[PDB]
Amino acid sequence: MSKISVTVNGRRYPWPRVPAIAVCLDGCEPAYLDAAIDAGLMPALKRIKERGAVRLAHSVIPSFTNPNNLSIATGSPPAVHGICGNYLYEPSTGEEVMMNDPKFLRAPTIFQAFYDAGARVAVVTAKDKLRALLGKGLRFDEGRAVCFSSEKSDKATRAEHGIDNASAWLGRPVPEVYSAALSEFVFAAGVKLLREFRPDIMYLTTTDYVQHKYAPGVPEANSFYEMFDRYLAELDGLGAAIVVTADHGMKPKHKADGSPDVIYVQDLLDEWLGKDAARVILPITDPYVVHHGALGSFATAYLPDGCDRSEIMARLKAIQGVDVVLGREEACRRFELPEDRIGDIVLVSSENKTLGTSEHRHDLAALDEPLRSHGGLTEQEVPFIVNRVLPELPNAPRLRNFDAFFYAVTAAA
Ligand SMILES: [Zn+2]
Ligand SMILES: [Zn+2]
Repeated sequence: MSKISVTVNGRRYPWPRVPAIAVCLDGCEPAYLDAAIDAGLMPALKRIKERGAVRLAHSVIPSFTNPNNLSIATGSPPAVHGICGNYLYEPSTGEEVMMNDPKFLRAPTIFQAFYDAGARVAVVTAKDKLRALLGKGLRFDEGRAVCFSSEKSDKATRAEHGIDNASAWLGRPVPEVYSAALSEFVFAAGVKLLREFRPDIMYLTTTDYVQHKYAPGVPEANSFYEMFDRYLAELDGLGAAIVVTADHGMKPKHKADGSPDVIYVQDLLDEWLGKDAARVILPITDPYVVHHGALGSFATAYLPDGCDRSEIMARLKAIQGVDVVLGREEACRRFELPEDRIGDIVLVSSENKTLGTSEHRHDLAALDEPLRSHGGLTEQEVPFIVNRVLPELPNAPRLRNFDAFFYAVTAAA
C-alpha cells in the first residue's frame, strides 16, 4: 500500500493518523518558556520536552505576526504566499492598502489543501483580522471545518465559521482584545475542538499582548505560560501530535532611561533626498497607528527615481543601530520576500533599537511600560518543541517555524 499524502506549495504532507496540531505562541521569545519552566510552572511542557523533540527554529524576516502566521499556515515564505507585511504601498497614487483581505494571499494554505482532500480542519485565532486570511479556502457546508477568532467568537455562524456562536458554545465570554484572556480563549477552544470536533489538522494562534508588556520571568509573563501549560497538558493527554512554536521572539527596545530607542528613517531621507521624495513603510502594524505599537525593527523604503540607491544604503548602514541595509533584489533573495510588495531598500535595526518614520508630527508614546518589540534578526529565533520522539528533526537555521505542520503531521503519521 502506498502512503497517503497531501501536497501543498511543493511540500509533501503525510496524512496524520492522530490529530496534528501546531500552536503559535505569539511573541514567545524562548526565554519566556525557560523562565516559566524553571519556576516550576510548566510541568507538562517540562515532561514533553524531556520525552519529545526540543529545538530552536528561525522565523521569517520581517519577524512580524502576519508574515509569520501565513508562512506557518502555508508552509512557505512570503515570496510564495505574498503576505510580507500589514499593508502595501503603491508609488503611483501614493496609496497604502491594507493586507487583511484573503484576496492578497497568493498560495493555498495547508488547511485548504487538507480540507479539499477530505480532512477535518480547525483554525482558531485570537485577533480577528488574521481569521479570514488563515481561513481562506475552507468551506463550512459539510461539517468538516471550523474557523473563528476569540475576538469575534460571539459572531461565528455555521455558514461562515462552521460553528454558531463559539462564545456560547465554549461557555466563556468574549475576552477583552488587550488581554491574556484573548489567548486563553484560543487554548480553551482548541481543547474543546480536539475533544468534540476531532480535527485532523488544527492551528491555534495567540496575540503578543502580554509579551510586549512583560519581560521573561516577571509574574504576569510567568502566569501566561503557567496558564498555557494547563491546556498543553490536556491537548497532549488527548493523544494529539503537537508542535509548539512562535511567529517571532521579543526583545527590549528602550534606552537606559526607559524611553524608546528609535531611528527616524523618514527624517534622514527627507534631509538627504528632499522632503517626502522617499516613502518609509513600517510593516509591523496598520499605517494609521501612531501610538508606539508602530515601532518594530524592520522597515522598507521607496526611493525617488534616479537617486543613487547604493549611496543612500551606505549612509543608512553607517548609522549605529542600523544593522542591515539591502536593495530590493538582495533583500528578497536573502529573506525570501516578494519583489513586487517590497520597497527599493530594506532596513533591519540592532537588537535594542526600532525604526520609525518622522519626528515632525511624530509617533506618540501611549503606554507606560518600557518598549519591547520585534521585526529584526534578533527576534527570529523561536522555540520549536514536539511531543513526539523525532531524532531527525533539524535545528535552526535549517529548521523554520513554518516547518511546524510538516513535522506535526510527520509525527502524527
Ligand atoms: Zn506576533
Ligand atoms: Zn507584536
